[PDB]
Amino acid sequence: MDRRFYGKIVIKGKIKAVTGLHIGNPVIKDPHTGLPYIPGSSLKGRLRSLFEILVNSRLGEWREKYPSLANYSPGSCRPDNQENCGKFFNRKINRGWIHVCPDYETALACPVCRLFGASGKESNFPSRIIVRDAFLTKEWEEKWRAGEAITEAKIEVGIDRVTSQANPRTNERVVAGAEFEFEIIYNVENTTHWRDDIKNLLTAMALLEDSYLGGSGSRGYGKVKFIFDSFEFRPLDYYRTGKDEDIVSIDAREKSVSDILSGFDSLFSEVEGKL
Amino acid sequence: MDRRFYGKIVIKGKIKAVTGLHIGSPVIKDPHTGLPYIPGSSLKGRLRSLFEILVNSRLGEWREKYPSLANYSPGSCRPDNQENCGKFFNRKINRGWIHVCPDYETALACPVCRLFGASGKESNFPSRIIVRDAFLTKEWEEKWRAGEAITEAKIEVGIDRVTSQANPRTNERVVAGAEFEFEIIYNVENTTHWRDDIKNLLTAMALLEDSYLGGSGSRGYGKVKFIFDSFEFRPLDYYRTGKDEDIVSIDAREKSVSDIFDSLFSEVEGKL
Amino acid sequence: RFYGKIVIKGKIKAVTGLHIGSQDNPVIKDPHTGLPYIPGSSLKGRLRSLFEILVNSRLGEWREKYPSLANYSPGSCRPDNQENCGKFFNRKINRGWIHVCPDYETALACPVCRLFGASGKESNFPSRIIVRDAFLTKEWEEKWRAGEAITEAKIEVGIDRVTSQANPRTNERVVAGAEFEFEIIYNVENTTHWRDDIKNLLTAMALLEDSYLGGSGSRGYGKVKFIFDSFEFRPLDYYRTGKDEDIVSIDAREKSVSDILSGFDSLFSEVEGKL
Amino acid sequence: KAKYLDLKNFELALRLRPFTIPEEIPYARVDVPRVVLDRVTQDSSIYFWEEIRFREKSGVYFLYSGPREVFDGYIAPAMRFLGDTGIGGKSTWGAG
Amino acid sequence: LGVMKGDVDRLGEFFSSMDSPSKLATASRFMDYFFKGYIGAIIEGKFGYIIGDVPSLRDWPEEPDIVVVYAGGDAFFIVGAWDQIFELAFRVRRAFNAYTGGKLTLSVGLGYFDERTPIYRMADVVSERLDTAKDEGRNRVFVVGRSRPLSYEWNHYEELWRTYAPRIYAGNGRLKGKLESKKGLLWKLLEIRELYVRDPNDVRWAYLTAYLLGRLVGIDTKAVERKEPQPVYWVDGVLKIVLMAVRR
Amino acid sequence: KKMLEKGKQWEAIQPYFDNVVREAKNFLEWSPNKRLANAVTVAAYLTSQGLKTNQVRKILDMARTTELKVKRGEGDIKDDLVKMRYLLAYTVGKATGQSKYSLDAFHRILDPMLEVLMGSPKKENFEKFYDFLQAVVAYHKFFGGG
Amino acid sequence: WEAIQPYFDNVVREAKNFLEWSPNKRLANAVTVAAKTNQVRKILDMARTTELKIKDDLVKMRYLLAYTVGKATGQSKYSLDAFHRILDPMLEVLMGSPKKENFEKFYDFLQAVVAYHKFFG
RNA sequence: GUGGAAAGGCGGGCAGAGGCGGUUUG
RNA sequence: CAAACCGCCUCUGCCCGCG
RNA sequence: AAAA
Ligand SMILES: [Zn+2]
Ligand SMILES: [Zn+2]
Ligand SMILES: [Zn+2]
Repeated sequence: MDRRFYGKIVIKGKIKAVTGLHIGNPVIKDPHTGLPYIPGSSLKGRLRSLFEILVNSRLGEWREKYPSLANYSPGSCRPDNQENCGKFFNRKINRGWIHVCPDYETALACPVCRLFGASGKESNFPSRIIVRDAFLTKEWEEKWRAGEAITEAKIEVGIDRVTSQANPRTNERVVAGAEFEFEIIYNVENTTHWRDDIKNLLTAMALLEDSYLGGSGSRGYGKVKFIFDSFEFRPLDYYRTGKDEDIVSIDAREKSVSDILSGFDSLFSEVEGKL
Repeated sequence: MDRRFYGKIVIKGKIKAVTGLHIGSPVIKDPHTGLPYIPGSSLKGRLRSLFEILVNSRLGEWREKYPSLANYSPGSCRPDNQENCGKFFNRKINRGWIHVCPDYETALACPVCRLFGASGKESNFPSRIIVRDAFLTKEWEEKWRAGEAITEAKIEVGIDRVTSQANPRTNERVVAGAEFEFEIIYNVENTTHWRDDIKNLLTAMALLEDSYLGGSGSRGYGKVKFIFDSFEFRPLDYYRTGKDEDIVSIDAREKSVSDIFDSLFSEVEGKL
Repeated sequence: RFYGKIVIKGKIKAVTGLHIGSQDNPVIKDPHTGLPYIPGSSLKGRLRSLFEILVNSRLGEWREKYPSLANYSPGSCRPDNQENCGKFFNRKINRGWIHVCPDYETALACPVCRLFGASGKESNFPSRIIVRDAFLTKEWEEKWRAGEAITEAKIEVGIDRVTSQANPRTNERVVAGAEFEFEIIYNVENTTHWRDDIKNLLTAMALLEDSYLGGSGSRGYGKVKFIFDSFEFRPLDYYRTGKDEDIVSIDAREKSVSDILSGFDSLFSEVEGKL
Repeated sequence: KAKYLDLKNFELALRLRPFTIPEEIPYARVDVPRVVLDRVTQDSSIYFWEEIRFREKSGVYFLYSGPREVFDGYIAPAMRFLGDTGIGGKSTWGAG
Repeated sequence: LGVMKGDVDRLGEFFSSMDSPSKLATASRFMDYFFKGYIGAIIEGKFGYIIGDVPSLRDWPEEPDIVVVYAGGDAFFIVGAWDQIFELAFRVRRAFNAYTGGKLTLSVGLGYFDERTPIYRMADVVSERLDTAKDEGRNRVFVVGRSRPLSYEWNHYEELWRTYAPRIYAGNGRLKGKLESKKGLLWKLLEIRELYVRDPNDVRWAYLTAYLLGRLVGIDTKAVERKEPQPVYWVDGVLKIVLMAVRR
Repeated sequence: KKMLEKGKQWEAIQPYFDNVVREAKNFLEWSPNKRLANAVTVAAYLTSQGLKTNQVRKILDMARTTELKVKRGEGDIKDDLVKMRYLLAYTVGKATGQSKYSLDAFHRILDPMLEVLMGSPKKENFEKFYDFLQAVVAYHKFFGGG
Repeated sequence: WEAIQPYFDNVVREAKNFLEWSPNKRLANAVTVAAKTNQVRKILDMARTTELKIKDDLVKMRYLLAYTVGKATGQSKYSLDAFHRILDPMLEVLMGSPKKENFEKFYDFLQAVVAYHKFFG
């Protein structure tokens, strides 16, 4: 009931992978232009699984602020077999357990399934962020015409603990510094609580730059670091005039912890003026 | 009451699958040529579905420009299962809710329904746009003939939050950069409001150009771009004489937000 | 009277899928073989509807060429439920309103009913075209005997605007690219009316190039395309003696817009010399 | 019950001999649904229409006796005329 | 709207065997009184000790909705709720088997019409399907319209419905557990049924059924001993009733 | 025989498994029910072993390409028939494991039905291997392996 | 197996240009060559770069082919004698030729060697 | 001197919501 | 010279209107 | 029309 539209907050920028990365030992690449890419599902799922962990283990500081977390408790339905109990991760996919609210208007109050979307039997809360596949930047198109190593074949040995025997194999991983170009669109469906979702998404980006992205990562395959070009707002009036009548946040140097830093309410104040 | 006809504005161009493009069926493929395509059902129902919510947000701010928006108030009719009450989304399809006005004189003033058409009991408004199926271009027929891959099989997975137990599946999606050739016909049934209908169709095209088309979309499977070729007019006398008497707007290198407007359509104004 | 019969032959090309239906929705098919076909009524009435709307636009501008359009005002008779009160779409058949003239001598001057035929009371002007039924070209029966699919099964869906709930249905559509073989036989009853009747028939065909033919047309199920082979005049003396007196214009590679202007001053110069 | 005998059987049964009926009728009485749409609202109205739909090699015929100048001056031109305007029915739908 | 015609087969041979008027009068009165009297007592819902198991979509109501147009010497013509007519045809057959000693049979042509249909055509469909279900075997039933390269025996259908129906149909218009949300499994099997009419000789319909039940399945020369049709052909009139009486 | 594929069906359904297979050293062996009858018994004793299933679909896509070339796609339908022989053992030339013995019941039936197609009809002489290629997958799904 | 080594030697004497044969003699010689693994990966990965994209890449590929005997010495000269023998005739013709044709036969031979290498030892 | 004359099975409806190619091996 | 697994599930699948 |  009552889906609305106010605008589309657009987050562009780049992803400077500081350490060599491996989504995938073939990295999955674009079949038309050869080059690798970061998929959009691969970023959205890693932001969601690094944010359900933030929510699940801290159910004190959120449940007064987000109702309908009173149906949960820190845990998982992995030991027993119920799809709906007090344990948090309630949906079994087919062999793994992931939090999805099974109702529309519980997901309308949940702090996970109100931003990343949710499934349901005839309930189905659709998402509010869309995450697009990050290809390279044009300053790696121009580094690919020079015939340079867009990837590298690393050889990571497996040492036997008894016979002291080696067992090497080759991983194939994207080169360090390979800077992919992302695109995240928040879809403003309610003017009351978009502060919560945008601060929530920047929390997920901080917990992503803390963590890794793709591959093992424990051995070094992640180290993802966002570099923002332009938050924008694009109100409804943009899609009817087509002018430059869209609110632009300027943070061309700032950091994902610095944008969520004291001054979120200082930078987004024009969006607050436009709602 | 009173259907007229002055001409037919024809929009031609290309649809650029900037990312991959999933429209399920395995992507649909026509049975003869075997290549994938975009239907016109999948595209009209996604221009509509966006302009719906665009109207639903501005539902009170227009009812002096578009009457019969006064007779709605925002939301769905799911929390009170009735057909036609004060809520905007007032038709049940099978178990889901969609705005279609129930009459001819009501829907003649709806902005959604004068452009995408309506249905109903004892009255019926038919559409003004024709959205034809979009097959691959001339270049990509031959890129298929030269041996390239036109689709891909992408492999995704689903990770358990606790033990990192992962569960794969395979999607099948059109490769990025693939380009389909479309056509949209607005049938000028009234010379009072054709500017508003062409401008609402461009609002729906712009909202589609920021959202996705088909498939997962929130995971990257969308991202259509509109590469314009030709607005044409084809007036009432093109069809009788046959001679090239049709007015063309020169927009071969413009954006769907760059058409939207008085400079382009001036001869169509003067031709009335 | 009668002065011969002009036979127009050619092909139809279903450039997009063609759907007509047979009361999970089948298309109509020949009950013996099983192949589809385009009816003659489904083609003729679509031509008549298109030319009705075109005429209703021009009830002010053709009053001197065609009289008895002076007896009609542009509109429809649905609100004031008296038939032929003075609006154009004046006759109600069962629940819908058509322009069909009520007399012979008023329909001899109305350009729709002069060509497509009227019914009236005590009067009955019969039609002046025969839209012959359209069957698959023998190439497409040979493709039908190669095991190739001649119809498809397209699954469409309806979707909730708030909760995105799929509600699917299927339609059985003819495979795009199909070829049918049409014939339209005009009856030369009065040697004045012939130019205007064939020009109006080709105008009605050219509105159908930009419209559709049956089924969900605005969702992309029409796009018919006329590909002419030849015209024949078949004079009065041909039916008397049975020799070869009939003028055969040849327009093998011409479209209906290339036919209305290019051939009407030129490919009918031989027919006007025989009347 | 049977209505039409084959030419060979028919000549049998004219002499009161045992005969066989054909095991197949050469046509089908099918009723197609049609519709009438008003031009403003596309609002429909069905009626049904019966017709005789023939097979691939099948059709219809009739016989003529009498002299040959009547056939050659009257019936043979009449059959070339009526091939392009049919025998009864909705002949503007290309029926007869 | 379910419109059933259908009469007693080869009855003139039976009345041409009576060798007195006192015997003919008895035989004609009993054959009369079955259709005049003991067919309304069926539709009231009686005689279940003799009738028993029948192909039924729903529990038999207290006051059914069936209108008897005619019921006479050997025939009837009955309309009503089109999926209570279905139980009534087999129920009247099971009661006519019992009223006779088993010596006489009846054919039934069935038609399921939209409620607002002219009555000459609504009668000439059923009266043609009775001749179709009658010139074949004179013990038949035309259960539903069907495609073939058409009717069934009675005991054949009631032996099918013991098997194919209670594994997919629960009762009162509801399918079984977990075959719910698999309604498309029931229609696409009728796709695999329709690769059999397109060619009965091609054997592609066996592994496709084995695949689709993995995601009927095997052939037998008991059919190919004399070329009678395969068991995938005798599932249209059993699946198609259950599809028409579950949510279409 | 749904209960066959029991544990000794590998030692039961190899009575004459490769003899008639090598007797079908061309494609158009027998159009009849012998195709399906062989194709059940081929998968009947694969199932007692591993038979990693989803490493086949490249041949399915390749047969789709050759079938589009049947549908007026290319006049040379010879190179893709050889590209399968290029990829005939590269799978067992990539990695081995537990299901290799079922591959022993898979590699012996390859070269009877793969060395044929150099001087063959391109459109014809192909549907029977195209049917055996799917009925084994189908009945293997039906016995419960995939 | 002295008859097969003479058969391979005669086939490499018949291996003149990059368009070797229309028939299975490409595969029939790939069987005889396949009858190491990590030393071919430097060219099997070089086989990837000849598809996405030029002039110096053929010279670099010939140097990487000569690098196989140009790195390993000792008793690795008799078993690596034919590695220079069959392939390099199917590359000297490819100097004055477009890159879209006449290489896929060499590609299919070079990888049908490896495709039957692990199976046939 | 045709059981005829006139009559578009058609209007409206996104194959969609949810899901890190990943866990361990100096 | 890659050891081992997981290789699709969850939900609707023709309606309202003409006779 | 198998006594509708
Ligand atoms: Zn949630
Ligand atoms: Zn509306
Ligand atoms: Zn008129």
